[PDB]
This record gives sequence, C-alpha cells and structure tokens, in this order.
Amino acid sequence: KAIPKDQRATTPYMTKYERARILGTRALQISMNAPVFVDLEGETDPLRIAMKELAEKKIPLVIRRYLPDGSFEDWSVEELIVD
Amino acid sequence: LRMKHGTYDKLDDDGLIAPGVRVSGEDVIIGKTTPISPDEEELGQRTAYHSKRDASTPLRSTENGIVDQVLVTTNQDGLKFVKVRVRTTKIPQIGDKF
Amino acid sequence: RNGPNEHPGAKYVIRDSGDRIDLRYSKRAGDIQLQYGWKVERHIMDNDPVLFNRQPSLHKMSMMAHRVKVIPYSTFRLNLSVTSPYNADFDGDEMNLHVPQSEETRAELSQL
Amino acid sequence: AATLQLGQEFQLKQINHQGEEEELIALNLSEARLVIKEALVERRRAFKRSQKKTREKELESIDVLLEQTTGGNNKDLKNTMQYLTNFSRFRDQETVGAVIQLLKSTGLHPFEVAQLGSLACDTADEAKTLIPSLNNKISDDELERILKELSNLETLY
Amino acid sequence: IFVYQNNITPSAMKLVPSIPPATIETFNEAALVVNITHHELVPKHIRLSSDEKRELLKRYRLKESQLPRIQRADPVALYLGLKRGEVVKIIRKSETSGRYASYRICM
Amino acid sequence: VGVLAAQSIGEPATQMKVTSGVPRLKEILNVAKNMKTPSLTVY
Amino acid sequence: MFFIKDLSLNITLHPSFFGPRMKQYLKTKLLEEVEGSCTGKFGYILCVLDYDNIDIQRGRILPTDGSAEFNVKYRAVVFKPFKGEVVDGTVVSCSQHGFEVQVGPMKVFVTKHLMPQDLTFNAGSNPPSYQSSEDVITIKSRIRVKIEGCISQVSSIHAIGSIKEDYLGAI
Amino acid sequence: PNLNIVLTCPECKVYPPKIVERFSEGDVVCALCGLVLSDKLVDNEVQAAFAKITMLCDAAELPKIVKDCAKEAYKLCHDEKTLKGKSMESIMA
Amino acid sequence: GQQYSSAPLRTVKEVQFGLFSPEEVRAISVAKIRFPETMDETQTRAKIGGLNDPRLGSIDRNLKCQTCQEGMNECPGHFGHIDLAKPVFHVGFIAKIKKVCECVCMHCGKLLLDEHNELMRQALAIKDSKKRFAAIWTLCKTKMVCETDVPSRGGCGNTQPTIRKDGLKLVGSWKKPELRVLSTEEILNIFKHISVKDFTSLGFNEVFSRPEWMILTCLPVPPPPVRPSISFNESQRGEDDLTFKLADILKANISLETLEHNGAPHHAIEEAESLLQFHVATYMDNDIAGQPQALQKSGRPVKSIRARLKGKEGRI
Amino acid sequence: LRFGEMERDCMIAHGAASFLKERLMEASDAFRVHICGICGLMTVIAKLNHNQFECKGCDNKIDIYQIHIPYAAKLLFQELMAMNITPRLYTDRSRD
Amino acid sequence: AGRAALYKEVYNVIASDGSYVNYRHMALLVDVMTTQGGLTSVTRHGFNRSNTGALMRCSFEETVEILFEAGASAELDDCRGVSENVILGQMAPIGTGAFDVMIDEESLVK
Amino acid sequence: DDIVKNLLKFVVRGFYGGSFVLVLDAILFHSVLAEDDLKQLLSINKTELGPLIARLRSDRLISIHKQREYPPNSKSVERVYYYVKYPHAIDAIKWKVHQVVQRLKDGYMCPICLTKYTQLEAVQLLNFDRTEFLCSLCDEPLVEKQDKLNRLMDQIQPIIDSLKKIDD
Ligand SMILES: [Mg+2]
Ligand SMILES: [Zn+2]
Ligand SMILES: [Zn+2]
Ligand SMILES: [Zn+2]
Ligand SMILES: [Zn+2]
Repeated sequence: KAIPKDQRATTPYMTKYERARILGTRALQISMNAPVFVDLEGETDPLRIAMKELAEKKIPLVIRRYLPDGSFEDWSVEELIVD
Repeated sequence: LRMKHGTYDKLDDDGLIAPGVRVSGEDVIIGKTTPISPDEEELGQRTAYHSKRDASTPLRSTENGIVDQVLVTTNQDGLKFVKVRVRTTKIPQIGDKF
Repeated sequence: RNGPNEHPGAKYVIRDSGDRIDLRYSKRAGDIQLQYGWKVERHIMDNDPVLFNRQPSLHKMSMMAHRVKVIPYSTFRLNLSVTSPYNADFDGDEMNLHVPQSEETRAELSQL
Repeated sequence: AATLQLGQEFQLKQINHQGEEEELIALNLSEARLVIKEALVERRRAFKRSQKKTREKELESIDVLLEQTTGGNNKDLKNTMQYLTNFSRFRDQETVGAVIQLLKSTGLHPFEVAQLGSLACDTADEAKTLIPSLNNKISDDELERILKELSNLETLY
Repeated sequence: IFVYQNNITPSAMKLVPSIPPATIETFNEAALVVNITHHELVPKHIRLSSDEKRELLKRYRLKESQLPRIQRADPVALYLGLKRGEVVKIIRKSETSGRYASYRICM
Repeated sequence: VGVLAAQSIGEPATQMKVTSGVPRLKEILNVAKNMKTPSLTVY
Repeated sequence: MFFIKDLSLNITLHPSFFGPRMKQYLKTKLLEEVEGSCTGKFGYILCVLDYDNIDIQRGRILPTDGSAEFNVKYRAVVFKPFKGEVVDGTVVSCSQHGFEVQVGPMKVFVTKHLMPQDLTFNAGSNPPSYQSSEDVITIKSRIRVKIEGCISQVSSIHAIGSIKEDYLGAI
Repeated sequence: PNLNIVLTCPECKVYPPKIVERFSEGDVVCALCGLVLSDKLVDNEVQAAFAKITMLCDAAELPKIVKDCAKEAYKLCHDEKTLKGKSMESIMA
Repeated sequence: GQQYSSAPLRTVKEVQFGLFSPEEVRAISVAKIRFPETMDETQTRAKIGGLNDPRLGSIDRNLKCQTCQEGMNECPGHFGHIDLAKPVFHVGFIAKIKKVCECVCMHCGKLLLDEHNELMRQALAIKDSKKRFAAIWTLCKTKMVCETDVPSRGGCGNTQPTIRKDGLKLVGSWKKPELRVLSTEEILNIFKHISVKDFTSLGFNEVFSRPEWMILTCLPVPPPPVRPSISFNESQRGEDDLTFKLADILKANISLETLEHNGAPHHAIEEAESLLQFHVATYMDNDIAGQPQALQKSGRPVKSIRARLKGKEGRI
Repeated sequence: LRFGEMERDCMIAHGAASFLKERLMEASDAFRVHICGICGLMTVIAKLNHNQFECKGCDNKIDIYQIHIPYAAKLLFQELMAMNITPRLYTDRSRD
Repeated sequence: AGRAALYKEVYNVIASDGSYVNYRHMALLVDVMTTQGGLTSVTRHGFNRSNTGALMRCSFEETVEILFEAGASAELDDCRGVSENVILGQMAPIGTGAFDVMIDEESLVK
Repeated sequence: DDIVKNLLKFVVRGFYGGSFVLVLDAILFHSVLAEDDLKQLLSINKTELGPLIARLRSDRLISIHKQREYPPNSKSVERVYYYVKYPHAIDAIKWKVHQVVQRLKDGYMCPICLTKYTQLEAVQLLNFDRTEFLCSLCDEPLVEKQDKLNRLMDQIQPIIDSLKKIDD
C-alpha cells in the first residue's frame, strides 16, 4: 500500500530489466510522437532518442515495484541511479 | 467460380499443358472442373456464375522448370486421368550439401 | 514508392483507422501519401534486431538477439564464434529466426 | 421498481471520494434545473478565464449557454433543460430554499421527497397513489397540509 | 521424558497425550546411543521465542505457511522437542556466503 | 533464476564400480526409495 | 429521478498528449465523454459537478500501445428512471400502439393496451391524436405518466408506463 | 433468414465485389483500391440393399463407378408406389 | 481487425473452477438439440435443432450465426444442452463418487462416524481439503454400519454396503450375501440428502461443487468451433469425431426415452441405459482401462475430448 | 515455425516478458471475448452494431468485461465446459 | 543433513563428468527439493501433487486428472504463476513485467 | 375405500380414456393380481397391456411390489403385486391441479426472420423515422382465453371439492 519514501527499502540502482522496459516504453511513446524533452543531435531512430533521454534522466516515468506482500514502492526513473 | 489466380494461358483446350512449355510456380498444369448445384451454395457470386467450381492442380508454389512429358490414360475402372512430368536443372548452390 | 519488389520497400500500409491497404494493386490507383500515426510495414533492413534460434534450445544462450545484415543467396550467414552456444556446426543445420513486430519488443531484444 | 428499494449505487447509503459516508442525494426538479443552470455559469467563467492567456426567454438563454459551455453534441441536455424549464414548479432558488426545508421534515425517503416536489399533488390519496410508500408512514392530513402549502409556494408561471 | 529399552505397548503410547499443556517425549535407548547434532552434516539449530518470530514474519512480510517447513518426526525436531508453529533457525556454513542463516517452522 | 538453474543442470546432463552419470542423476531426482548400489563410507 | 452521485471512470491518453498541460486534456475528455452519455448502471449522465476539484489519482501506463490510463473520481448529476414511478412528459411521436412520451432525455412509450377503454386513437387528425371522452392527447399536450417498466442497456435506456390508473392522463 | 455474408469495399462501393483472394497471405483484397477485405482465411432397408448389391457388383467385377451409379439409381427408386413389388431381386438386377 | 466494442477492457486475474449446475447449463444453453441429423432434409443449410443449427456458431465465413450475428471470426460459438432421459455418471469422477459413497450413509445420507469420535475430531482440523477427504475416507470406508445411538447422533442403523467398481457400474455388497448393482438415481438421491456440513467437510464447495453435479442430469453441447467440419477435396464433407459422438449420445438417448415410455422389459431398459452410459463415457474418455473403445467406421478409435487434451500436441 | 515449450523457457530465462507475450498473441493468434461478471463463463451474447449484450441466465445486460486470450485457450475452456467443468474467469481478486 | 547430503550427491555426478556448475544453481535445486520438510521428488508425484495453481500443475503431466480434481474441489487459481499467465496470454509477473510502469505528473511539469 | 375409488374414477375421467378406467376398475374388483391376471381377466394382449403399464408407470397412480414365488418347480414364479398407493396419487393430483391453475393465471414476431420479441424489446425496436416495430438483424416488420380457462377450471373446481371431501 505505497510504502512512504523514508521507508523505501529496495535497490536504488535500476535493474537491467527495468532499464530495458523503460527504454521500450519511452521509445514507443516517442514513436507515437509524445513530446521529447532533449534536443536531438539529428537523431531519427526512436529507440536511440529514448536512450538519449535516459542518459539525461529526462524520461518522465515512475516505476511501481511490487513486493511479494502485494505492496509496492514507487521510484522515479529520475531518482534511480543507473549503471 | 473459386478459380485460382495462376495464369491459365498455357493450357491447351483439353486442360493440359503441352510438354516443352516452360512453367513456373503458381502456374496451373491441369485444368479440372466440377459441377455445382445452384441452390446448394449460392455463396458469394455463385448464383451469377451458375455453373462450375474450379479444381485445377497447380504447380508447386516455389518450383519452376520445363514440362518433360504428359501422358493420358484410363485407369482400372475407366476414369480418364493424366500424369505430368516436370524436369528442372538444380545447379550446385551455396546452401547445397555434399 | 519503391513498392514490394525492390528490397527497400513496404508490403502493406495501415491507416490510423486500423485498416490495411495491400501495396500490390495500390499502384493501379496510383498514389498513397502517409499521415502521422499510420503504420507502414517495411521489409527488414540492415540493423533490425531479430531473435535467432537453433533447437532443441536448452540454453538461455540458445536464443539470442542479432542485428540483421541483408546479403544474397540462401543460407543465414553468421560468425563462427557464435557456433558453440547454439551447439551448432554447419552441415545441413537450420535456424529459426523471429522478427519482433513492436517497437517495445524490438528494444527489449537489443537491451537484454 | 419503487418499493423504495433501489440499485446498489442507488442505495440510500452513499460515500464520498474522501471515504466519508453520505445519504443519497435525490432531486425534485426545481433546483435540479437551477443547479445544472448554476454550474454552467461558473463553467463559462473558467472557459473565459483561461481564454485570456417568462420561462420562454429562459429556454433560449440556456440554449446559447448550451452552445457555449456544452460542445453542442448533447441533445439530451438540450432535451433535459427544456424538460426541466417547462415543468419546473419553482423558478427561484429563494423559493426553492424554503421548499427544500419544508419537504424534508419527517425524514421521508429521498425517492419519496423527490417525487413530491417534482409533481403536482392535491389530495393525500393523489400523492400516496403516485407514491405508494407514503400510505402507512404518514397521516393523510399532515401530507395534504404540506400539499396545500406546496401549491401555495408554487412560483407563478 | 521417558527412555525405553526395546518397545512400549500401544496403550501406553496412547495415554501419552493426556496432560495438556504437559507433554511426554519418548525416546529409545538404542536410538540415543549417538548424538546426531555432533555429526558434521548437521548445522546448528536454535529454537525461537514467539516475539522474535513475529518480528521475523513481519520483517520478511510472511505468512507462517510461506516459511520452509520442517516435519515433527524429524530427529532434530524430536531432539529439541519442538512443537507445531515453533520456528527454528539454522546456521549452515556456506561455501559461498560462509555463514548462511535460515528459518524453518515445525509442521 | 529457477529456470536458469534447471537449464544449468540439465545441460551437462546432455553431455553425459559406483553408479554414476545420467542414470545416477535419474535416481537422485526421482528420489528412488531403492537404488542399485547403496554404499557407506566409514571413518 | 434526478440524482447526484460520485462516479469513477477510466480514461486513455494517446502518448502525444503527455505535455505538462495534460491534466486539462483529462478534464476535457472527461466532460466530452461523460456529459450527455448514458450508462445502463447509473442512467443518463447529465452534468459534472465540481469541475475544479477533480482527482487525477496516479496515471498508470499499460502494455503495448503505450497509452496512459487513468482513474478519475468525480461528482456528477445523472437521471435514473424507475419502475412504479410517476412522471410528466410531452408527446413527440405517435403510433397506433401508443404515443411516445418524452420525459427529460428519455422517451417513454405507452401501449394502447395500457390505456383506458374510453381513450381512442385518431388518424384523422393532423398530427394523429388520442381523443378520449374528455381529454385529447396531441404532441404538445402534457400528460402525467406512471412508469410501469424499464429496460436498461449498457449505454442506453428505454421504457414503458400507463396512464390507465387514477390521477393520470393529460396534464 | 438472411445470414448470407457478402464482401464489399466501403471505400470503393462502385461495383458489387470484384476482388482477388491471396491464399498464401490468407487474406482477401479488393483488386481496385488494394484494400484488405478479410484476414486469417482458414484452410435399415437401404443398408441391406446396398450390402447385397455390393456383393453382386463385386462378384461381377464391375468398376466402382458402375457400382455407384447403380447405387444412386436404386436410392431414387427405393420405396416408391409404382414399383409396388418385385421382391428385391428384380430391383437389384 | 475485430470489430470495436465499448465494453470495458480488463485482464484476467482470478480463475475459479467448478462444476456445472445443470440448472445453470440450461440457463446458458440456446437449444435442446433433439434431432440426431446434421444438415437439413434439403441437404443444404442446417437441420435447425440438429447437432448444428444456426443458433450455434457457424463456420464457412459466409454464414452469420443467427444468435450473435457477426462473423465466424467474431463469434465465440455457443452452447447447446441435451436433456438426458436417465441420469449418468461423469466418468472422471466415477472414482471420487465411489469414495464419497463409501464415506457417507447410503440411506439417511449422513457422514459415517461422527464429530464425537476422536480420530474424526483430529482429521477435521486439517486445513488441506484433499488430505481431509483422504483421511476421513480411511475411517469411513472401514465402518460398515450407520448407528443410531453413540456414547459421548443420526439414526438409520442400516448396514452400509461395500461398493466395488465393476465395468462402469458400482456394486453393493451386504453381508447382512446381498449383491446389487447400484442405479444412478438412488445414488444421486443420496447425494441430494448430504448435508452442507457433510460435503463441505469433504472436499466440496457448496457453491461451485456438489456430488449432484458430479452426476450428469443434462449435458452441454460444444459449438462447432470446438468440433468443426473439414472438407476433403473441398467437394466432400468431412465430419468431426465429436459430432459423431453427439449423434450417438442423442440416438441412444432417444431410444432409452422410447423404451422407458412404453414396452419396457426392464432388461431392455437396463441395457439401453448401459448403452447411454457407455456412449457418454467414451465421449469424455475413450481410453478408460478394461472397457471397449469406440471405433469410428474407418476402424480408427474415436479421438475423445480427453485424447485432445492429454498428450503432447494436445491443446495444452 | 514452431515456437515451443523449450524455446519459451529460454525467453523466461532471459526474463523478457513482452516478447513472449507478443510472440504468443500477435505473432500467432489473439482473440477477443466477452465474459460475465457474475458467472465467469463466456456465455455472454455480444450483439453489436447495436452495442448490446446479454448473458442469459445470470440476467446481466450491464456488467460484462472484455478480454483477449489466445484462441486456443478459448477452446481449452469450451472443451472443459463440454466436459462439464466450469473455468470461470474474473478480472478482480476476491481472495485478496 | 538430508539437504547437505543431497547437494553432495548431486555435486558428485557433475564433478565426475568433469563439468563445472556454479554452486548457486545446485543449491537452489536442492532447497526446492527440501522445503516441504521431506524429500520431494521431481516427478508427476512429488511436486506436481502440491497445492500450486491448477493450470501450472495440469500442464506438466496428468492434465485431465488434475483438471477434474480441481473442478471437483472448486479450486481457486490466483494466476500469479508463469505458465498460467502464459495460457491466458497476458504479461507474466516476471523479468521485464515483474513491476509496472506509471506516469507521474510531478516530474513531468518540470 | 369408496372415496378413494371415486377419486380414481374422477382421475380416469380427467386423465385418459375409458379403457384405462375399466382396467383400474377391474383391478378394484379383484384384491391382488400378479402380472398375468389382467390378461386372463381382459381380452387385451400382454404387449398392449405393457404400453398401458408403461403409461401407469409414468405417473404415480399405482404401486408395484416385485416378488418371486420361491418353490423350485422349473424357474419358480415371477409374481408382480400391483397395489394402489393413495399418498403418491394425492400428491401428484394436487401438484397437477395447482400447476394447471398457475398456467391458467399466466408479443412480437418477424415473418421472414422468425425471431421473437417482448415489451422491453419493443422499446428497443421502435424507430423514429417510421411508426412500427422493426426487427433487429433483418429490419423486417413485426407481427403477433382467460375466461375459457376459468370455465374449464369449473371442471377443476369439482375435483378440488372432491379432494377436500376426501381429506375431511
Ligand atoms: Mg550439424
Ligand atoms: Zn476497394
Ligand atoms: Zn454467435
Ligand atoms: Zn445411516
Ligand atoms: Zn454471465
């Protein structure tokens, strides 16, 4: 039931599975034209553009991590340390 | 009706491909037809077509070659039927095995 | 405009209405112009990732993404370092390829 | 049907989005016209706020408002407002204000009190026939005494 | 605790659960000849206090059923005289972690 | 992980006088009540 | 019966709508779909109260199509017709089986068999009217109708009533 | 009662259907605008009589076509009035 | 490509299993399916009440399936029912029925033994359903006499017989020896008398699962989508083995109806029943051990539903 | 080409769910059915150009849910039903 | 002791073949064979007879019997199992899909 | 047993023809018969007695005990005992009469579609363009006692009065 931030016990690193999914999802949205938050270098491929955002943490998503009890944490993809 | 979309141009009137004709996949070697009862189906345009459902044995989709030989013969019980023999050169290729 | 027969081309179009137009027979009508949100089905082109598999497939290694390089003739070509995890040797062996159809999935393959 | 047994959502017991319990809200149509006409007024402001950076005369004044606030794709509301307007017993909320008070005293069920103010009744039997659940709960005269008062408080058309 | 030499009449065994809460553990002499726990393969066991337990379950967010289960007839279980719903801890010396705690619950 | 272990074990099985090898492994997984060559090692 | 109720609804944004102003888009789709629509459960949805305080909750993204789903809790006014209910209405269409009563957004039909014996249909009038021993039922004429039965369909509602009994008929 | 399905192009509408069907792609397409119409195209007395008849034609070594023409014939006659007899030997012959 | 629907889209989470209340069957089913014929007398269209009528879903892409309309693509297919003249056993549960009987009384329909017994008291504490049924059945199979009075209780001191499965039948054995095959109805009656406490004390759920439902008083008919026709040469009609089985179960049923209706030797009845039971049995399971298999006219064994699910390349 | 049990398991071993789902739905077969919210059965009669629905016998014209399943799983159910087993389905968690 | 001994038994047939498998995997296997409190075979008998969801059980070995006993006992299936979610064709609670992705308004404004 | 015999005669008048009534009266004349006694007593055959026996078995009208005469001369003796059970007959007649009264106490169809509609379907089928009830799929036109049941009920009322007299 949405453990509060002070009590969030999980790994602040972004598991590869997460990074994979967020990439896919964001890239999909981008392909569907949802606004892009980073100035392109001339990029075209959405998946590239997605990674380009992920580097700068401009991706505006939030991960809901279900614990086995049924509860969850919500980490913002911007606060998760990556790599 | 129900006619296949391979080209029939090669067929001689009898419904066979005279040998020596170069054929390719989806071509129709043997033009065979069946009668249909008008009331039986009336599916799609069958009422307008009035007549004969198309059953023709095509050449294999992927093959091609030259018809070597065609023979016609009545079998044991008297039905006219035909065999067709299509020769093709298969040249050694990258995928081929030895 | 390149049509289905030339390689860099598209087989079908899907309008935002969710209706597929076959590009064969489209030329007879003579013109098609795309609008954002339409989905065009294009031939595989260089760098599209694809799963690739050699059965019985008893390793998680036995199914791996790959980055397509279109080349002529018939067999799938692949480097020989990768022959061991598939438990593969090149005599009559065959390998099933699988194209993901969704941008999401396409990403997952490259990233996992 | 009306035994005063309604749907699950239409059950007398309600709860708000804050999680607090509430009694069901039923409406005779006087204020029912007004509240709808009410909200559209503030709704019109919010449209112009973000834009910066007789009873016959009522029908057309609403329709124009229906062309502004509402996209115009709603016929039902256009049908509803007219329905509300023509059959409204009480024109002014000021009048309705006492009506909402008067009608609810004994604590009659929401469905009951709604039909009372939304319909014209004279005799107790008239009401209690149209609303069968009022038979044994309230005396005939106590009802009519209100029914008399209601017809008196009716806004002159 | 009652140690017997060879065997006991079934009637006597039946009369054993006759004094709750008190219980009677019954061991064979020939069975106790060697303590099992001294054996190499048996890692140290610890019985737990209910308070400690409720802490355990709360911290891992578990139902009793969800714990790895141990059976009453287990020689170790008999040895410590466990009862149902009582949690034991096990410290096994791991060749990866080097000290690995574990938790089980009598059936 | 569960799969990854299952594969990880079953694969070296594919590449396979005390009973040994695959047939031994079969005994183990089956938890055979009775096995071919029971044995002890006493110190 | 005109009531008010707290209602929930789920909404789907196409990705292109995710700009910061999106909440406004939410309130837009909410009004567009909800107001004027019907739902078999809660009846005809009329107007949405409390426009400003609408709760957005927390938007979840679903699998493929990448479209954001939401759950909106709002308070609104809706009309739910009921069986054994007395209502007033103005005729619109006239059939030999009966005249169709317009009550609010809802069109109620009354069967001729549900009508008194003295009440008779007249096709010799323009438009066709019902001429009883006393009252004459025409389009613009007002009639008090007690609703006998209701049919509730997801997204629609239709129903029947009878003026046969006492305290009923033309207004 | 109705139940007959016809395939028509809502964008063309000019004619009734004039289409081609693609078996490999398992889809059916209007030949004009090149629109796909459909997808996922899927790929006691008597028995006694025919028994003894079967035996007879068999002993006679007549090819199955003849046998089956006679079967068909006999079914048409069957129980009809005008036959009015013949004991089942005459009819079989 | 399927047509739009305004229904709310959700994903399955919980999945609950049970048995069909024959009442609910009838509530669901759209036809009685009286006539064993397949197509119409005209030889086109459908028998309209035969095994396949437009009420059930329709194939061929040109037929709109009267009840749903829509297509063959859209139509889920719909269920028919058949009213069994005489009740029959669902094969899969023949075993568990046998145990159930052995567990309970055969007259007053009460659990043998009782709560008063200590062993029973112990077993009832078990939370696992299956284990509870097993443990209890160890006790109740042994005691062969229901008893009117017990020291610290139901009546009917009748001696509970031994039940032995023999050839798709159950045979009672009384030492009192009295040997009687056990008819369906009497058994069903017993199950009807089982108290809620009783069967819920066994592995059954009062809502979804009743021994009454384990016995078949009526039967569902799958739409053709389960059992489609196939065409050979595309000019010859091919019928599915399930369709042939429905034709058999029907014909057998109609026979048993008529024989029951009039002219009953009661040796013919008991046979005609055993025929019905057999057809329905091999319909659900062809491969039951010791019984004769149902052979399609070609000599091949019929492929029963169970065969469709069972092996590799089965549906699962 | 056949994408089998083992092949699946390799996917699970990579932990890529989306791909698996796609490859077992869009890539092969996907089917859309309506189910009652009382009886979990597929009984629902959906007649729509009219947006009309009834599950007869639980008498629900109101609450019906839309789902997608592989066409085969559909068969698996209808088979069970034809075998007199009810595989009721529910989109909410009653056990909680 | 049964556990550790078991690991030792397994570990032998691997080192016998000369192959090497990480300690983890064998450990995981053993522990699964154990937690029931007695040695649970890997057979139609041993694990398949546990209480896990019907679909998951019926897929492995005896499908008709498992389904009949399920419907007999009115067994509930939560569908947290992998194979179950597969049969139903919905995204499994594993890997990529073990968690769920949401949009936040807060960071989106900034 | 005169009242029971009169009720049985009334049931014979209501249910079936006169031959069944005569067979019941013949059983009433003679105390007990075994499976062959009606045949000796009646000019009807045993196979036809069998259709009538199946008709009696369909209802609760009478009762059968199945008994063997044990003495071992050849195959012994199949004797059937037909004895009327009054309670089952009383219960079945009451259920039938009450059900009949319920049936007495208790519409749109398209010619080409052969469908069927009801009042709730009437609200759905109404069209504003024309004035008519239109079919759903085919859009075809729609088309489509108690006092007589009450008079036949007057016959039922004498039977109910006879049942009340039999009860008390
Ligand atoms: Mg090789
Ligand atoms: Zn076209
Ligand atoms: Zn249908
Ligand atoms: Zn008893
Ligand atoms: Zn339902």
